[PDB]
Amino acid sequence: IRGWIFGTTLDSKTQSLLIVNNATNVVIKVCEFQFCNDPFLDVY
Ligand SMILES: *[C@@H]1O[C@H](CO)[C@@H](O)[C@H](O)[C@H]1NC(C)=O
Repeated sequence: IRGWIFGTTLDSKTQSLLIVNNATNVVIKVCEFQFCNDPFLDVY
């Protein structure tokens, strides 16, 4: 459980917030994300 996605439509044309949680630091980012259908991070 490595972060969250907040928004209103979870799409473009309106903004949304993204909390991702790396091994050293959290990066909160509030941009017009074109969110995918099944969002996941991808580690080696
Ligand atoms: C997480 O992000 C920071 C900066 O955004 C970066 O310095 C760090 O290396 C990243 N973590 C990993 C495991 O790559």
